[PDB]
Amino acid sequence: RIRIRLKAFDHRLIDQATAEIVETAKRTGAQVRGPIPLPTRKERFTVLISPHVNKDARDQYEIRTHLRLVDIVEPTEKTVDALMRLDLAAGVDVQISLG
Amino acid sequence: VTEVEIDGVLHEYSTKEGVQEDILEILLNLKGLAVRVQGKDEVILTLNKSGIGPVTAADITHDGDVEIVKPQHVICHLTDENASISMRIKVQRGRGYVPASTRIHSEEDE
Amino acid sequence: PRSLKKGPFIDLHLLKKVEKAVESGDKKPLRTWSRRSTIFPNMIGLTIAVHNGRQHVPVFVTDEMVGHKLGEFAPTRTYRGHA
Amino acid sequence: AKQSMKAREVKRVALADKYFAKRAELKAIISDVNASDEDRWNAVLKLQTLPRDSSPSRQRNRCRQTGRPHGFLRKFGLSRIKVREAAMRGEIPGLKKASW
Amino acid sequence: GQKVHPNGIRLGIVKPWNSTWFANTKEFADNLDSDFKVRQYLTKELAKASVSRIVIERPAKSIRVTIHTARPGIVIGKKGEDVEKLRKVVADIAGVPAQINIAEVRKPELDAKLVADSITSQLERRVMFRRAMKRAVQNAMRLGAKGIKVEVSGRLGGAEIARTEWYREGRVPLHTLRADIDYNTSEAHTTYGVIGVKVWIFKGEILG
Amino acid sequence: PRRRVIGQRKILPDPKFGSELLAKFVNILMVDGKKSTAESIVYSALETLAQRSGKSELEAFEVALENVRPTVEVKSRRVGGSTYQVPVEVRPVRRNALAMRWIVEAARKRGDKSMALRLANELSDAAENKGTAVKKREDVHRMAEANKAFA
Amino acid sequence: NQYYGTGRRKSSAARVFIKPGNGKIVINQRSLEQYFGRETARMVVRQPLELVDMVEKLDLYITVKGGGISGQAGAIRHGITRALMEYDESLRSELRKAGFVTRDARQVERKKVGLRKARRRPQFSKR
RNA sequence: AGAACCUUACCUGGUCUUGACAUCCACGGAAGUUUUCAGAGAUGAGAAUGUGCCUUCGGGAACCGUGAGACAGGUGCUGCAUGGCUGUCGUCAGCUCGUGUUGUGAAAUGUUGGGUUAAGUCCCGCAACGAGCGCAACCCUUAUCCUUUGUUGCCAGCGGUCCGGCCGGGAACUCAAAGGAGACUGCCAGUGAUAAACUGGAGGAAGGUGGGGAUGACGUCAAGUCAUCAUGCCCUUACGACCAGGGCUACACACGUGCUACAAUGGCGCAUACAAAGAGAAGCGACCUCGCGAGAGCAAGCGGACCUCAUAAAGUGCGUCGUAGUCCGGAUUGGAGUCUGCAACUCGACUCCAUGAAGUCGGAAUCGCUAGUAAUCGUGGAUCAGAAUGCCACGGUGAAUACGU
Repeated sequence: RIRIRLKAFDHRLIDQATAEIVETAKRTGAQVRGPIPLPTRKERFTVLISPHVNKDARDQYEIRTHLRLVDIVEPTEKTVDALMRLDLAAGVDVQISLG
Repeated sequence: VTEVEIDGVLHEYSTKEGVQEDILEILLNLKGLAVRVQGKDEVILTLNKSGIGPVTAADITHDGDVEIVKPQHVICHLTDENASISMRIKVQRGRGYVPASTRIHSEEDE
Repeated sequence: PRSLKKGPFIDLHLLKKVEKAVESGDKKPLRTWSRRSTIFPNMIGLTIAVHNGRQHVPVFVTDEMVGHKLGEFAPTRTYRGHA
Repeated sequence: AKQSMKAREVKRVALADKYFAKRAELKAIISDVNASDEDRWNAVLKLQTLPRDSSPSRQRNRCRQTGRPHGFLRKFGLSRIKVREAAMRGEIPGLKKASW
Repeated sequence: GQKVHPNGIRLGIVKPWNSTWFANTKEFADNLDSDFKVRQYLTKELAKASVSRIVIERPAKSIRVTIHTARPGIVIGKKGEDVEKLRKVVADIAGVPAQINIAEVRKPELDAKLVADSITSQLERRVMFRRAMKRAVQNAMRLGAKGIKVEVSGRLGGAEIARTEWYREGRVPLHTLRADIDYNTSEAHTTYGVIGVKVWIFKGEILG
Repeated sequence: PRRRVIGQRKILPDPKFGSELLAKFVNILMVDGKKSTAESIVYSALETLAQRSGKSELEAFEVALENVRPTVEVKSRRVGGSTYQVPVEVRPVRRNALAMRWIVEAARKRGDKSMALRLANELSDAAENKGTAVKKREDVHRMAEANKAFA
Repeated sequence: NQYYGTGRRKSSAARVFIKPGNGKIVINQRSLEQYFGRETARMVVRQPLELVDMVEKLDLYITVKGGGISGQAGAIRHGITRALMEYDESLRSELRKAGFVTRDARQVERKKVGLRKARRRPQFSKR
């Protein structure tokens, strides 16, 4: 089975990507597993915002890396190849893995 | 076909290195194209080819949800083996007839 | 202290100098900056003027000084008293 | 930071890049309990001979824009001050002010 | 240092990011550095061309730049001569295949950054700062800004004691997150010193 | 506070006897949010006390409490140049609390070994009308009496 | 046939199932006395049942995750209450009166920059 | 958001001077690759390979070498020349403007007054009428529900069992995200000026801003920062650059902020239960073997809801100690060692064995906190080779009190 790991910072974008991938899968092949949402990584950062000194002065940023696990149960001839030409939107790191 | 983007081009009335049809001929032969998308409503294809011989429509590096149903539609006739052509087509979806003059200011997305 | 498996530490150059001295049988003081160098059995008898940051202070090596380092016998700070 | 400091850092990095294979090998030799004493000694001495700037524990992480040694972040390669600026500008992707 | 950055507070809601890519902790710093480089280069090059926003977007080991500029003609030059030139240098800077797009900025009086730049330029060529500020404000208003504020600070008219002066017109709500507040800044490197120019331009509120 | 009076928060009755007062006492006793240990101690105190005086566990405790509750406490107005301590009638909710607190203090003070044992002893004393808490109560009363002129 | 209610309190998440029976409580394949060593916890889990005389009438299978002991107990209680509500739907008023239907929304307040804790400010001095 | 070296800006010596870092020509050499002796090292002297993209051949672009200067360089001075960024009063409810009107005018009015509010919040009046910046709302998070999607997450009901959700499976539940619903004084009664509101109650997961965060008006302090950065006199064979060693860790003393204690609500021993949130490829490193232990060896699983860090601790049960400077307390010092690292002397952390200071709740005075708060218990992260009792995060247990001004 083809496991697909979508990773992105924007959630909407990721969602869009996932849908597209599903569409790509579903026309060619059959029995797409589904878009399973894994836990989001909220990598936080604190920094001092003064140039020199004021330690209680701080900004707390974060990067929300979202995960989408799409799986394809039956890899056909037509389906797997379809993704080669079918590149997804920018800012979405995909990671296909058969078996 | 709505917008055609050829590399190393200034306007549509120029000419290019290594081809037969001129650029107005290429735009007419691209206006005759027959595409069938499934999921999206606006896609971008890619055509890249070098070498002596005609450029069919079957040489476009397709994505998954686009289907080019005329694999003998000719576009160019590449004559020089050192010549290349890399155009990026944009395929919308609508109805009726919307021409270039009205679509000269209608287009909002700068 | 240093690990037993690693052995004792002595600066290579310093060691060489010591060897040379031994060969000679001379007793002129060897000015040295290697304060981190451990003292060796063969170094016994030699005067070796160890740097203290500022100046080289003469250290006549003894049987008791072997396990120790050269910087132990060359104090850097110079405090007499507050009054 | 100064230009000079930056240059020094660069040099150090270069040295590290150069001498990695040898240094690592030497380290391995030194570690290896199933080995000769003399060999080990040689290795130890050999290491000393190699340049100091060849060590990776010599090089300090500085900001890639300003060269500021302190307040550094690894993910961005930038000092806090610059990082913040980047965030404000939209230049770091995904990064926005966090509240919870 | 009272105020929060108006762009920065709104990135999740009404404002988008400039650099728009994903990368793991491994390649992220490098990417950032590259972005910084390319942007810097672009600024250096297209100073005379009125450039507002460089948007970098890298998918699949290939960098896509998008230059928002008021006059494409000077950035493009002859059709695909200057752009092409820019591209290879961009690629070099990055170390990947480059692709430059050029967005045409409609209404450069309403783009805040551009306005700021203009003001700075004016300052440099020894105009009355106040008159420049007025012009900036007025023009924006005319163009259909719901509001605009501009602020200039330090060594105004080469005076020994530095001060800040600012002109607002219309409404410029900063606490309101859903307000499209185009904020940007610039610096006039005059004979007496630097003169920092801030400008806030309120396009309107977004409803979603 | 200035602006608004607020409703006292909900307190659960203890699992052994099903009493609010007991629970409150336990809470008072507690330190570092170690409730369980404190409650155990309280239980121990009760049991020993029960053994000593007969009656029930709860009833005895109540009786003990009764002998250390203050009718009247004092507060410092100080309107003049020197300070005047003024008596005030101390309300039902507060009086109960105060007695408990005093008892706890006494227990803490006491020279016996285990905490629970000490507590038990204190309770016994209260019941009999000798000890530390009782003394404190008397003192409080005495002060009030002294300053009865102010009202 | 088995009825159900979800329990939640602090970071705990109980899964209470109500069935008709004799009144044996199992929490993660362990008895009430085994799982909760604390009496208070036991009391809290039995509270709702005590309030509406169905202690002997119904068995309940529970599995709980997250939080500590007291929190877990609370969650369990909540779950039980929910189950009861589902099952009868005429005991709601009593439950409301008790204060068991209410999800106790008290979470731990986050630590805040500047402060050592949620509210503890560091030691101040003019000099 | 981490001084052994480095960092480093300081000291001591040893050295360099178009230079460590750039651009420019001139012309000597392809770059680079390997190795040798002296030296603390910086540097100062040797042996091997190569000639790629192009020439009506006066040669070129990358990358070393030498000399000239143009210049580089400066964590040098001025934060009282500046920008930017920051603190602060203060998340205090304020601060203004246009037009009108009043006053010779500075100014006033609006913005005051009656009520009310967390709020210049809202209503009513009124020479004001309007507007803006702020007080509110929009944003994140947390509390309830529903829909969607179910692996690496889950196990209600089914069968099988090595009694492990592990394996058939199931999509219920938890959980995971994505999208919706929900709270508005909307509904009820009373008080109120026919009001804005207030007081209570109904429902509800939540009630009157539900809890928390982000958000900081005009301005103030010639507040802080020229040593992040940028920027408007001074040094330029040295106030620049390279190096090794030392110092920033000094110690009659005074203050600030913390940790650990002084014990029995405890210490010690044995058993045993319940978290959250994070990090991880020059990385996290199971299992197994060895070591009293720090660790060592071997070495899977894993860019990770999968594997690893990783046993939560307080707690609970049973035993012991019995108020002692103690089976409290752990400083200090001796020995021996482990790991990181060219390198632990100055000056790392941790381990083992020994040693066992002061300290029995702290003078004048003084700080924090109104709830999942304080108090207490552990856990993680950043910087980081190594080096936290600090900082930033996470959950566990979990109070007291608020009469009032």
